[PDB]
Amino acid sequence: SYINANTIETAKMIENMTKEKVSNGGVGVDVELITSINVENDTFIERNFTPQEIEYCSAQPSVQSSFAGTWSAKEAVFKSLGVALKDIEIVRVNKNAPAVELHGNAKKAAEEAGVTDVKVSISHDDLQAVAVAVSTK
Amino acid sequence: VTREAQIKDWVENELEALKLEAEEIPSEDQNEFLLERTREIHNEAESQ
Repeated sequence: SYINANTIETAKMIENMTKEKVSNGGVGVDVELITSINVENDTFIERNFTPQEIEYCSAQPSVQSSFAGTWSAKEAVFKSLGVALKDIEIVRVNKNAPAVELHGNAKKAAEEAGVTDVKVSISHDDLQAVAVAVSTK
Repeated sequence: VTREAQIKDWVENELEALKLEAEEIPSEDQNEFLLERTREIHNEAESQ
């Protein structure tokens, strides 16, 4: 009743983010309120999101929750690098860990920063999407 | 929209501080602490 799936996912994300689990790496945390993303605003969505992210997000039950997820995931990855978010791309298969892929400026800005790998966890519900990105050198 | 950004900031600042709180909690009760305190932060975001 009191501890729903979202609380368990976000707890696990903070537990794995703690120093003793993963330390010596760029850690970015980003949260986005889902109400702060207009999906009808095609100028923002097409500016910041790849066509395969939009295809995945639009297929989900709450489009606005899954857009905020992916948005928080981009902003988390960008904070982990610490240097246009569409460059950062999140592939997300259902009940499978999303993977991060840097294409243009982000890939080159990761090469100067000596960033080998970038992983991300994402939890989203009717209020807030939380994302935690860990970058191994 | 201005206030919803300030609430987003406030949630990062509580979720980053809940890491430092959970560091001192020994690693067997850490899950139970994070569960009770994440749920509280969700409520206080939703309220704001």
